[PDB]
Amino acid sequence: ADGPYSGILDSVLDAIGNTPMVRMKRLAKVYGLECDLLAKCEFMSAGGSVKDRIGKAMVEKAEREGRLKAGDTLIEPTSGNTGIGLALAAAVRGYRMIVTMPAKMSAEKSNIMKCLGAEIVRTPTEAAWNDENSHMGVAAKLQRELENAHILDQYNNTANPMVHYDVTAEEIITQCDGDIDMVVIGAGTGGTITGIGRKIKERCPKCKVVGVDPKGSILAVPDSLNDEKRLQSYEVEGIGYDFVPGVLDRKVVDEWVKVGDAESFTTARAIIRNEGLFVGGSSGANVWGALQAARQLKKGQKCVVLLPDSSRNYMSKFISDEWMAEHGFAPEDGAKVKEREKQFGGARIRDLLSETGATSDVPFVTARLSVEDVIKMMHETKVKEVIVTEDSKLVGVLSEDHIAHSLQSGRCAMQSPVKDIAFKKLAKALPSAYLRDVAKALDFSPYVCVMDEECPHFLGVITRIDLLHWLATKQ
Amino acid sequence: ADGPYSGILDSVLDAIGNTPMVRMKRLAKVYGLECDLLAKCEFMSAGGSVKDRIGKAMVEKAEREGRLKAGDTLIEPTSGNTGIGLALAAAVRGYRMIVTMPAKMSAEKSNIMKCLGAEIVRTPTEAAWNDENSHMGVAAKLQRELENAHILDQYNNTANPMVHYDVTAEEIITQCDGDIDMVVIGAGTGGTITGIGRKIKERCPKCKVVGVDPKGSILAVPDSLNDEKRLQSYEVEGIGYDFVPGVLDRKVVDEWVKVGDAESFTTARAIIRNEGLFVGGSSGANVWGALQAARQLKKGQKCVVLLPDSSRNYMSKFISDEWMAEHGFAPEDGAKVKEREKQFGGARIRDLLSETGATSFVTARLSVEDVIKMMHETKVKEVIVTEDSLVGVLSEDHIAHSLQSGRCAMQSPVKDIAFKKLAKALPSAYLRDVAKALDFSPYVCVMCPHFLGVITRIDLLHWLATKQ
Ligand SMILES: C=C(NCc1c(COP(=O)(O)O)cnc(C)c1O)C(=O)O
Ligand SMILES: C=C(NCc1c(COP(=O)(O)O)cnc(C)c1O)C(=O)O
Repeated sequence: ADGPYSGILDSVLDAIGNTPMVRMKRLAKVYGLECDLLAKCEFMSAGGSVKDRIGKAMVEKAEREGRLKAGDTLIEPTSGNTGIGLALAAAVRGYRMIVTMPAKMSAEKSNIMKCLGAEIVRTPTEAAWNDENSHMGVAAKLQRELENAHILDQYNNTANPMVHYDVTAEEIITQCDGDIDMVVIGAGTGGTITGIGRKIKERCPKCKVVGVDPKGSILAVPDSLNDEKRLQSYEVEGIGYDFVPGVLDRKVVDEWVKVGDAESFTTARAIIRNEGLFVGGSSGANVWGALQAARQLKKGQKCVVLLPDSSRNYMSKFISDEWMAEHGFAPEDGAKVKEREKQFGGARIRDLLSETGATSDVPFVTARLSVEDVIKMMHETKVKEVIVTEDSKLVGVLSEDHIAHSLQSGRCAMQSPVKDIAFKKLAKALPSAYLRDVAKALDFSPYVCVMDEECPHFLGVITRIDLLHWLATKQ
Repeated sequence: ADGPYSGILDSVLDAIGNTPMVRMKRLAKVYGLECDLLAKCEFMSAGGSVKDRIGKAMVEKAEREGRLKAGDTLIEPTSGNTGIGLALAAAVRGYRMIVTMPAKMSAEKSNIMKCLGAEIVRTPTEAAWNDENSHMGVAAKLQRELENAHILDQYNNTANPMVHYDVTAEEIITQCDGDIDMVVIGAGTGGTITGIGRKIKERCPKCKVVGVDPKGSILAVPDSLNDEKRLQSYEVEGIGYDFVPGVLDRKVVDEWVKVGDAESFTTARAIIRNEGLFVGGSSGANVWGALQAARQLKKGQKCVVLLPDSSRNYMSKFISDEWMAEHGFAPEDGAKVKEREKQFGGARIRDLLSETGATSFVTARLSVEDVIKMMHETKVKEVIVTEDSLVGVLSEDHIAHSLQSGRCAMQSPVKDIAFKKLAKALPSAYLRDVAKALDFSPYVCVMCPHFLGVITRIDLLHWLATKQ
């Protein structure tokens, strides 16, 4: 039915949480996991992360104890999501926000927290927590140097674990109807894992609690697990630290799984591809840890894994295949890059032009020709498409269909220059280019022209239908 | 309580819809609107857009009539989301996806549907619908040339308006408790506006229905409203077309408001800043139309506006202030760019260096022993290591802490412990640009390599304290 949202909400803070739980049947079938892999889609909150909860939570406590008045300044060290939640809470309830986050974190978090009118100071990535230039040390410095400023310190604020203990874990319990055998949580500040594990062990002691920390962090026990990449920087954001946070109660968790960047990102992309959850990299790390931990489980029992934040915070970072290739990470078993490598192989556009047969030079027009002259030339030459010149780059292509339809639509005058009706989005290529790169370029441009700018002697235009015909010529 | 999600969900398709309605009290107070401006946060769906609904809906219909079997190919022209929704439905229920979208649409939509294993064909932006190179014409061509391919044709499929008439409008009715005075909807395919307006007028005929169309489309009535920028391309994606779709029943809507790109984007940024809803540009267009239409309303009555999709699809496009300045769009009334322009003004780093009095190098391969000796003998705290063909900065605090942390041996080269993220500046640069650059780099170094020092945000705050 409609219980939580059947009414009107006073602000966006009332729309955080209440995230649904989805069964990842397809992903489990892909990785061959017999038990039921449940996913807590915390990334569908208002701010798109679990930390939104704690943000609101801390503010509520700060307002319930009278320690916060309107117009004050709020300071918080964060990896980006807790800053987002506190920025939402401040923009709603009238507080000033200043965030301290390392330069390792994505630019989307910085831009969206700027959209909430929050000042953002970046800290060096390689800095240790003891340094005065760390996000926490710099936040303390800012609190010392600013009037009416406050740090809620999610690393030490009891609201962070207490609310995951109060509402989030209760949500997981009500959705799983009490039957939970394993729960896998990423280890960042440690509040989410501490709270949820404590509540579930209280209401279901048979449930195992597994924590995920990236190779480079020191949050796993024993220290034999951290020796892989001791204190080595990683690309995944949100989990792992060079110190044990005050809220992290490592005694509530049973197992620890170390996950690297490559596995985390490949599993996040597999999540997006097979399940359809627009989720972030830390969730890929958590899901890889869950897949490695619950392999010994059998059918019927449920292993619950949390997906902290959405792909929105890493839109340019790891959804783009170019950046995932720059870091040498396997995209996925079934992906478009691998599909195009398998289908096309070492085929170049020269092979396609030879198999079809160009043996021709497409017509040419000076890009300022009148529509009368270009229509006369097109009717006398019998060709359909034409390419307009440059004057100094290339302008584009034009077909008789657009000519007629724009002339009759009142958008192309007969005395108008041909540049006004040409297609302006194009991609330059060369006969030596492979089919995979031109296929990737077709993802962003409708046409692809060859050998632009010896001499500018283009051979033809290339679209996706040509690639489909080339695939049809094979078996 | 917990009614719709208190249980387990079989797939992501069960997470579409059920979006909450929020009262934009702060935005109304900013723009001086007396009535209650309610916002339907359809961007909070699983796929982050309203079109997800119709996507699922069409697939359900295609499966309810047996017209769809496993392994088939699905083709659909879309501005971006209806492709995302159908890609989700196909990846879940085992269908192949091929999308046709104009090059005008953002790259985030294409990348997100590529992550869903969907083929993406781009079409020219200026092409008309009758052209064979339009997304709809090219989709028809693909249907002709591909085996087992299907187009559900959201422009003509009755599922698109029928489901907004069945569940979405019923949702808004149940949350608003029937009392709705005005409904403001963007005009894209026109299915959502038709469905929602028809259902609400059936269950509340006194409610006025106003449609929002961008300056450039011809969907408004009368045609005197489209004459501003006739058939000229605009930057907002999702709303407006050069033809009336088959599902669009223009007779159900009363008013029409034309909105430009600048107003739409500035209002979307104002939505994000004042309310905290990560929404797209079409939502800004709809909200500007609502602010222009419901101005005559009074306290107590409610004007509901749809927020189609989230900022996720335009992260690089219009959330970035650089692109908003490249297109000459006013950022916002209260924004970080305007705040720094007001606080800093035309101040450059020369003025800060003169007011503070900073009168004022390592080859990046000296051993830690020698650098500690130099640091103790020179009494300075920070040092900057040079280049060989710039490497970064290093302080004694990080030196000591990395020595004790087991990461920096005394015989190790200093490059291993230096800070690698840096930003280059020059004394002529203003304070606003270095403040914007500090959003991405912790330090900022000036300018032969004869730099005088490093400047961070605390220095800018001290400079602001030295003024006023
Ligand atoms: C420490 C912070 N992030 C926690 C986090 C985590 C870890 O969640 P914890 O509540 O810290 O246990 C996992 N994934 C992402 C994307 C995260 O951002 C923060 O936002 O300040
Ligand atoms: C053409 C399309 N426009 C829908 C749309 C709309 C208009 O919603 P309609 O259901 O098309 O009436 C508003 N905002 C955005 C971001 C949209 O994508 C589409 O979704 O395929």
